[PDB]
Amino acid sequence: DTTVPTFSLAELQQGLHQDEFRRCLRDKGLFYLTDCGLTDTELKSAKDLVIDFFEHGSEAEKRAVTSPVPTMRRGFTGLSMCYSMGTADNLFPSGDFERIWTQYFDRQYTASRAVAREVLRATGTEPDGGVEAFLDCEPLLRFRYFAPHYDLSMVTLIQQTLQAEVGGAFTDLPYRPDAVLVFCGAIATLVTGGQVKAPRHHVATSSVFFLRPNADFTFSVPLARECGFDVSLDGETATFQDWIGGNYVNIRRTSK
Amino acid sequence: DTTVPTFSLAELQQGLHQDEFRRCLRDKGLFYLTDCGLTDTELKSAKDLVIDFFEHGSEAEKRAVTSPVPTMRRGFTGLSMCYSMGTADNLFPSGDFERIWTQYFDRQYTASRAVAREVLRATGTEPDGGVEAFLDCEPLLRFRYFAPHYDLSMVTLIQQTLQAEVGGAFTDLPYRPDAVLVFCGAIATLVTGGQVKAPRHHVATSSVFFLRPNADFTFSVPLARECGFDVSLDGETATFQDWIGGNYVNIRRTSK
Amino acid sequence: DTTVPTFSLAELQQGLHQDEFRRCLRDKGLFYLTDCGLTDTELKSAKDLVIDFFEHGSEAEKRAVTSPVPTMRRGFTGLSMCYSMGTADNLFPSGDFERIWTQYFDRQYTASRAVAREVLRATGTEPDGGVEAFLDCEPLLRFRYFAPHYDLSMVTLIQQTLQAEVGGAFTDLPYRPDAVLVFCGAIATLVTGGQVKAPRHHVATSSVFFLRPNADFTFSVPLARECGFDVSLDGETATFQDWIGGNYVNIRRTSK
Ligand SMILES: CC1=C(C(=O)O)N2C(=O)[C@@H](NC(=O)CCC[C@@H](N)C(=O)O)[C@H]2SC1
Ligand SMILES: CC1=C(C(=O)O)N2C(=O)[C@@H](NC(=O)CCC[C@@H](N)C(=O)O)[C@H]2SC1
Ligand SMILES: CC1=C(C(=O)O)N2C(=O)[C@@H](NC(=O)CCC[C@@H](N)C(=O)O)[C@H]2SC1
Ligand SMILES: [Fe+2]
Ligand SMILES: [Fe+2]
Ligand SMILES: [Fe+2]
Repeated sequence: DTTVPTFSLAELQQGLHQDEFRRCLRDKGLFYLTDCGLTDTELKSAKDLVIDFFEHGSEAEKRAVTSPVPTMRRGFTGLSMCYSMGTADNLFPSGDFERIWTQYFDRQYTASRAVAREVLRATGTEPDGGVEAFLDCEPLLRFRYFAPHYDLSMVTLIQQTLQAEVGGAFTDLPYRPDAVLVFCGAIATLVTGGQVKAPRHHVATSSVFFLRPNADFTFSVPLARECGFDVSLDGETATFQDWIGGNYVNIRRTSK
Repeated sequence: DTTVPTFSLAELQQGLHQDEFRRCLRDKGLFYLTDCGLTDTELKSAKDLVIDFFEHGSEAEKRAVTSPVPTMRRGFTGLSMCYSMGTADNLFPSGDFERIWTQYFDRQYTASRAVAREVLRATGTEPDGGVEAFLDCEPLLRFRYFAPHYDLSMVTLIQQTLQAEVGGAFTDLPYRPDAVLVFCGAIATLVTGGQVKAPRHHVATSSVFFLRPNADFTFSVPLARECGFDVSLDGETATFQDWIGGNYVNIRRTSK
Repeated sequence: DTTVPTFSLAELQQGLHQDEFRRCLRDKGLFYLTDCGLTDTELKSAKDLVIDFFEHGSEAEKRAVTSPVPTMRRGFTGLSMCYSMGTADNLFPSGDFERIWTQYFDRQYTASRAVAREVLRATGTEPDGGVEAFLDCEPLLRFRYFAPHYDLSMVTLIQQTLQAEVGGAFTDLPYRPDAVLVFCGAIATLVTGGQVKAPRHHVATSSVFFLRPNADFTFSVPLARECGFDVSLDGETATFQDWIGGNYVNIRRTSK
């Protein structure tokens, strides 16, 4: 009914709880994940450090880590405030920032890839071009400081020190110790041929890690149509780029 | 001034009221349509049946007709609730559902094509690739249960058991017996070289049938620019896909 | 800190105040501009004339200058009301309208190109395909009569008879005599490799002139990524069209 399991990554990789995992994937498309290299500690360390910067970083040094266009892709954004990162072109205040945040990013990127790898394994999915080339992709990490959507990611990881639709009701998703919250996104549904649900969710700090596909991730157009994707795509295969266009879009509303 | 005519499809096909029809097309881009194979009865039959499902369908069987991504393209969506259909990949609770709804869909798809065929005939329009290949397209039917936009369809049919702009005022569009409401959309304007208005409208159950072009519907870029389309398209011809991108977009707001 | 300079175009072209201009570009991305062929008078003349049309133009003649799709690209739109223009396919009530407005448009298009030419010169930027082919582009003028965004233009010129972010605070931008307000847009940032800021701004009549790139404006994908553009573009170069798609988009919000 409206419950959300915890899975241990380690157990999934050993091949335990495979029916339960497949059933969670198909019916809910969200779960908590443990034993994935993330603690709860390290969050603290990255959090306090960037929070000090938000609170006590000088306006002059905020400038040095602000992109010239206000996209929230890298560095600082003031609207509430955000700090964003990916695998390259980062903007680090540094001294020690780069160290703590490169580590926090990398562990989340490892955890995201390894859980996506298990989603693919559990569903018998081989992406066009292979699993590895699919998962060596374009992640985006956003950390922010102070309307229902689904994600266009493969998975999205959300760390806590939030509500989602489960079984037809929007439910709260409280903290579970040393567990991260995983939302499957629309690329999971797409890549698996419909075996994975992309749940709606929304709010009511935050750390959100999107495991986003490469521009050239390629999929079958008829199979996309079958899963519920309302594609306007001529011909039999397409890319991520063809579908979403030339700028990443991270989330989507159900049409009004 | 601010009146909306009824046309009989049958009369338009006989070549009656052709100046009146052309003038409605160009100045208003909306009308009621009779004698098009739709009753008022059959609405009831599809309505009551899906409404029973909305009201009394079990959460477990709603799951079997819910797409894994919440696009409202096929099957059930809960936000108020929706049931969607097209020509293929449907999700039917069935027993008799599939029968009543396949019929309700088909008659609306027939009525939409036949009225679009008369829009094209009245305006002297031959789409690139022919009329038939244009009208053998990608319709979408949405039925829902409990801000002004124009439609990006060829026509949109709306059945009643609503306000639009006519002559510079937003007016009510009450029911007329055994008539369906037709809104011309932006593909009508585009395909006809500007001979058809795409009116703005909005709300204040619902059945909406969008007659949407194929991804490969091809048109002239300079002629599009002339009709008011603010295209960013290099070269002399383009497709629907090139214009709108790789996911259908059904409605649009005037830029804020 | 939070001040906005006036530059004289004439002085910039003579090579004066070049460090100050570069520093304004990089840190603020907005300024007032004088000595650019715009007065304050001519505004009046175009304003009063179109305002008379808004107030006293007959509904029948508003129809003759209304596009069949309500895009606000050319002619009249009623929502408050708008009058739009570009280099071709205009809709003029005329008698003398076309004269006053063709002049008001042309002087703004001259001023926009000449200031963009100085942005490019100041930053040592040679666009792929040359400066001239870049600036011979697709401008759009909107004049209207009675949420923070950045512009996707090269520059946007705004005439006054408004708030923006400067140094981390949203500030008012009062009138300065015989000066026009210039906002640099995201194409300035993109084309210059990040040397120009695209500031956020918003409201709280209006004349807005967008100097928009051609569909085929071509840029480097890795350099775009470096400047903060969250592109989903395979391969090493791309066009405006590839990035934004097949319909112009003039403004953008920072992701929510
Ligand atoms: C007839 C009509 C009405 C109406 O309210 O009556 N409008 C509605 O209620 C709308 N029908 C829809 O579901 C619009 C959502 C499509 C949107 N997700 C997109 O992809 O662009 C419009 S479409 C035409
Ligand atoms: C100068 C300025 C202002 C302003 O309010 O002053 N902002 C405005 O009022 C805006 N001008 C517009 O018409 C924006 C709508 C474009 C939008 N439909 C899209 O396609 O993306 C902006 S553009 C720059
Ligand atoms: C986990 C989660 C949450 C959440 O609130 O917790 N939602 C958020 O707060 C969202 N994270 C974002 O920054 C969304 C903005 C992306 C948007 N500009 C676009 O390009 O499409 C979502 S993404 C998943
Ligand atoms: Fe989300
Ligand atoms: Fe509509
Ligand atoms: Fe703007």
